[PDB]
Amino acid sequence: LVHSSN
Amino acid sequence: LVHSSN
Amino acid sequence: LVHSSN
Amino acid sequence: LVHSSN
Amino acid sequence: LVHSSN
Amino acid sequence: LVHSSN
Amino acid sequence: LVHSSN
Amino acid sequence: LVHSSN
Amino acid sequence: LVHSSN
Amino acid sequence: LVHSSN
Repeated sequence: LVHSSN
Repeated sequence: LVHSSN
Repeated sequence: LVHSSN
Repeated sequence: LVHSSN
Repeated sequence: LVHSSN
Repeated sequence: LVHSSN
Repeated sequence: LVHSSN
Repeated sequence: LVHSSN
Repeated sequence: LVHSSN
Repeated sequence: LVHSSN
């Protein structure tokens, strides 16, 4: 899992 | 689970 | 944003 | 499941 | 931001 | 699964 | 579990 | 951005 | 940013 | 697990 708003 | 309003 | 694999 | 209003 | 694998 | 609004 | 409003 | 192989 | 292999 | 808002 990876999350980033960039 | 991930939540973000960004 | 919401993510869930459930 | 994914939700986003973007 | 909230993350949980539960 | 991949999601991005970019 | 992680929570942050940043 | 979200990625998961689940 | 969040990463987890769980 | 890694989290960073940077």
